[PDB]
Amino acid sequence: HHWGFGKHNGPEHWHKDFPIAKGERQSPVDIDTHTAKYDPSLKPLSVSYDQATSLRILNNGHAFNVEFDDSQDKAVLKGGPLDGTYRLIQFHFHWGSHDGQGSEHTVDKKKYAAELHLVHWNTKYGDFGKAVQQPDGLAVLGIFLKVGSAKPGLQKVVDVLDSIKTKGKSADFTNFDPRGLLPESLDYWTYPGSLTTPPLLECVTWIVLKEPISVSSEQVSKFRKLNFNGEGEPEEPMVDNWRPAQPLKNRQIKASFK
Ligand SMILES: [Cl-]
Ligand SMILES: [Zn+2]
Repeated sequence: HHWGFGKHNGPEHWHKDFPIAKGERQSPVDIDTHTAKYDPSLKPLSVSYDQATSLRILNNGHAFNVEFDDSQDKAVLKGGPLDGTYRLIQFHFHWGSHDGQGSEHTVDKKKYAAELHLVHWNTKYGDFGKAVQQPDGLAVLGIFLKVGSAKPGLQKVVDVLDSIKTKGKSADFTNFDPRGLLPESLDYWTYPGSLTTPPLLECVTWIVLKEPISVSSEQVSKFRKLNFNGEGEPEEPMVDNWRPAQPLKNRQIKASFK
């Protein structure tokens, strides 16, 4: 595809192939903590990843995805703002060219070093491809990464990246437990939004955790050693694969806390 993260095909250009890029429910957004409103209707998140079955990790040319067997009916996100049950299909990250940027969501304009997205689809639509065509099709759990102590549960991910350095490379990645990527608190903000890469479909209930996970400088530096390009082609480090905050328009960000 033509789209990427370059000066001539990056986020500012996506609207030409995907006009929904200038839509009413685009993601990510800045979360203004002044105005985000606490909503007591909001239930605790239920994240059930004990039966989550990871399969493989793939460099797709703009990030790396860890893919799951989404036939596992117990590997589910539910509760919080959601009706029904959502199955984990993949996770990936967004990160920067340095520690001071990389997240897609911001909090009072603050950018984090990276952001993790755990992507789930609504079982009522049968599969992912059908779910993304519906406003309540996906639930994406977003988790900020900041630099400090190391996150032990991330280490298997960062250590495998050397073997998937270029576009198209993959590695077996079984027995990875995504519970090791979760912070202590499941306090969250939620709002209706979109995929943050093309096709940018407005099909996502976003659930963004308030508490970042801490990862070490070295862990996040390994992300930046990946390449956008395929093998044999001219080296281009995979960095700044984040879409900037988009207009909130007529949406309300709700907080599950305070
Ligand atoms: Cl490391
Ligand atoms: Zn993402």
